[PDB]
Amino acid sequence: PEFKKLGLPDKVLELCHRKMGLILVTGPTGSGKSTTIASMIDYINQTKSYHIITIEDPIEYVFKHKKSIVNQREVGEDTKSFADALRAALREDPDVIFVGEMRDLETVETALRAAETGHLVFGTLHTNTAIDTIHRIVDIFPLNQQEQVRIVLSFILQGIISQRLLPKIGGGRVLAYGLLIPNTAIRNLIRENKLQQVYSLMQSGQAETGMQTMNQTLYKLYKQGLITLEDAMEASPDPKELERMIR
Repeated sequence: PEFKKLGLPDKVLELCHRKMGLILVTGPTGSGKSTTIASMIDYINQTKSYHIITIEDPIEYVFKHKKSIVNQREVGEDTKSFADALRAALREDPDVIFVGEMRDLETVETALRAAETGHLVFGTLHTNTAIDTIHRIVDIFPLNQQEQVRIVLSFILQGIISQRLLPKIGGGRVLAYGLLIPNTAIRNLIRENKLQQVYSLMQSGQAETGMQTMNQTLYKLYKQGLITLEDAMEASPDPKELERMIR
């Protein structure tokens, strides 16, 4: 799918012009996150002549050979463990790597190093919120290593998209998303571990301006008659905040 059909705003695609660092796209089962990822990489494919390496449990979409060079590796027939395959792409030196899933410490740690030594890294997680995303990434590490991981993220995190697909009208289903594309202020707060204040700053990014909470995105979809009230409440990672909004 064309990134313009995604229902996501333009600044998410600017992320693909970043030269290194980590981009995360998350959400529950059948959240459409692979479809977002694939639309964003296929943009790259069409626009830049890069070397692109993919690592997917089953590959979920096959990429056309356009401007870029894309190697898509299924953990299993091609290789075996995400970790294994990741460190193998790493030495290969590509411009972009997509790591289908970081279930593991080893995968996650390799992803972080790739992102810091000159590569653009896409990954997916099943977390529901930009905030939970950060906690899953850090918390999987041993206590004594989390300050470390937290501040690496503060410098190398490029963006995280939390998605949900809702029913209704307009085009079919609609994409509901949360979005956190750190700026100097949230970088700092991640550093100090002020994740509560990071959220308050997402509430300020009006109709985007780099940041946008899920609850807001549900609110505007609802306010445009794009989903129903019940659907919105059902999908909110904090119904109390949306209900306060509605009033």
